[PDB]
Amino acid sequence: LELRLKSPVGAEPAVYPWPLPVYDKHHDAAHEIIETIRWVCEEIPDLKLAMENYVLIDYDTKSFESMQRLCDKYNRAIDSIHQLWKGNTRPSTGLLRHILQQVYNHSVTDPEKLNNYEPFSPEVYGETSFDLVAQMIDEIKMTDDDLFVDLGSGVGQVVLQVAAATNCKHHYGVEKADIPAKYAETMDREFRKWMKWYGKKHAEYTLERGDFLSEEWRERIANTSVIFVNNFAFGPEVDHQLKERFANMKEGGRIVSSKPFAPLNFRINSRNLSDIGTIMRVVELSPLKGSWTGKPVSYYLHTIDRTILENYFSSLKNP
Ligand SMILES: COc1ccnc2ccc(N(C)c3c(Cl)cccc3Cl)cc12
Repeated sequence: LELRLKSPVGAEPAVYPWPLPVYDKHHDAAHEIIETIRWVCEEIPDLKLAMENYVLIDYDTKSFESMQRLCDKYNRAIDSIHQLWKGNTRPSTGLLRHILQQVYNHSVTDPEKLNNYEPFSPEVYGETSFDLVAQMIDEIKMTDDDLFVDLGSGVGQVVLQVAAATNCKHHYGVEKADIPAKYAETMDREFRKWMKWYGKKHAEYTLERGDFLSEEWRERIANTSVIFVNNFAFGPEVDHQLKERFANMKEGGRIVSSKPFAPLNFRINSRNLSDIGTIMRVVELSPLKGSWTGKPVSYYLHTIDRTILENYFSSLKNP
């Protein structure tokens, strides 16, 4: 009692047991199967031609025979296409959203175990987070010279999105908490598997368990060109310690966060020379300022710039 979907690129088939798993009250593997077939048909026009027109309209998700017929119709169409071609790019944003949801659904089987009541829960990543990360990727424009680090990466969703979208040398996710770090290990395996199934390319990435405030992570942060950090719930000790880590970054180093690390209107004077604002520019980025119909949300871009401090010293010596 199982359903199989052949890979469009000839990777191992996707195998689902019957009864099909339920993800939540309105989401299940039956809808994941249908949407997977629709995405494959969308980015292979010959498949849309080969597949019989009625198959994706008349289905019963609660009938094994109906779900098996649908799966077999898609599989036969994949075979006809593999016969035609007989005689890896980055995923589109739409496909990437589907891949990340699918990776989460196969990985995080018990979402209760996360103990996350915040609007930044991994359970609701596809809601606003995905769109805001997509907006962030278009705004910061990373290259092969960049190293991306998500400090407090949860189950690794931001890392997986950024690695699928950009050409950074490497993407890192560091998570301290045991439950999301263990789930991140499954997210990693499922992501690599599904990306191979779709025939999609991603950059190199590593999801690791660790404390980003440790001695080891001090030099690592200093050598990072792009830091992503959801610092919304951080206490003053973690905030203070992080600012010390950032103070060792290179000129042009960037930090993307949910709360600014320095005031947006920082003005250097003799009484605030210790403040992180003396060595970084800070800008508020908002998709409502940047065709956005989502949440009225903002994020913050910090850029290491020691000329802020230099100009202050030059202005004292050269009035
Ligand atoms: C449900 O999502 C959100 C709700 C409210 N505000 C938000 C602020 C930022 C954000 N993201 C994805 C993010 C970015 Cl793009 C850069 C750095 C840090 C973060 Cl957490 C998500 C938000």
